Amino acid sequence: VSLARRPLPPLP
Amino acid sequence: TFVALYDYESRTETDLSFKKGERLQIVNNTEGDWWLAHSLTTGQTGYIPSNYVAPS
Repeated sequence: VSLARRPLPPLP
Repeated sequence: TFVALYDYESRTETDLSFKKGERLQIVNNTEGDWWLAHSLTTGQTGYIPSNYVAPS
C-alpha cells in the first residue's frame, strides 16, 4: 500500500 | 481479468510493463491509480497504470 500512488503516465 | 489498453513501459521493480491486449490479474486497486497486477505468463508482480488498463 505505497507504490500504488504515482502520477499516471501519458496515455496513447 | 483486466486488459491493458496499451503496452505499459515500467521503469522500476515496483511495476511490470505490459502490452496492448495483455491480460493482467489485478490485485489491489483501492490504493492508488497504480494498481498491483500479477502476470500469469511468467508469474511476476508489478504495479500498473490504471489509465493504461480497463475492466473488460
